[PDB]
Amino acid sequence: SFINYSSREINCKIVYYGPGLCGKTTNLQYIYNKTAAETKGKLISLSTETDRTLFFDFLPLSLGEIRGFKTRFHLYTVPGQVFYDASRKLILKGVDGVVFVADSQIERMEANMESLENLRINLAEQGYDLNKIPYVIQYNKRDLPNAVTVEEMRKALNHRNIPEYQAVAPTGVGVFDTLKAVAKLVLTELKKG
Ligand SMILES: Nc1nc2c(ncn2[C@@H]2O[C@H](COP(=O)(O)OP(=O)(O)OP(O)(O)=S)[C@@H](O)[C@H]2O)c(=O)[nH]1
Ligand SMILES: [Mg+2]
Repeated sequence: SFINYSSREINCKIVYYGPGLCGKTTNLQYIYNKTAAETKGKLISLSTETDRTLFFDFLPLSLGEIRGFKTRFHLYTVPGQVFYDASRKLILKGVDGVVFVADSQIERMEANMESLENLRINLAEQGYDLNKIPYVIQYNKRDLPNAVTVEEMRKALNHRNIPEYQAVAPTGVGVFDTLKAVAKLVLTELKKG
């Protein structure tokens, strides 16, 4: 987080992580579409001249408040396909909370596990610890006939029983619940230290 004690402004960063095509961008699109105009900024895509179609997303929002400050949450996604580790590492810098978006399709379980381990490693490689940071897991794509059962998703991907939400990101199932859960965890940490 960045706290400016003179201007009384706090900026928090939430990163949506997970394997290729798992639903990260779709989460932010639904959040943008369904949030009141007065509490959201603009959802934008970003890429660079070096790889102009390697897109990730940025969306600023007003969620909860810390008394005596203006607090804004900046939501980011990452490029989840395996090759793009360097991009994921750039985006994770300064993260305050993480949402791991798992693709419930059975064919994508290995990719879910690879991406979750990559999250843990990348957090360690910038001095963070996944076990301590505000962190919520989303089991997305619950609508698909090849989705793994929720119990099996939990046993495979949520060994520490952190908060978990079923989702269908394009229709909004679970999307705001996931966001509000991680944002509350981040705010609680701000109020602590
Ligand atoms: N059936 C179904 N399709 C979904 C769901 N969530 C996302 N999708 C679809 O999956 C595809 C990829 O979603 P997207 O949100 O773009 O992935 P991403 O995680 O951002 O992917 P990347 O940028 O790391 S490669 C899209 O076609 C989107 O509509 C879901 O819950 N159910
Ligand atoms: Mg995307």
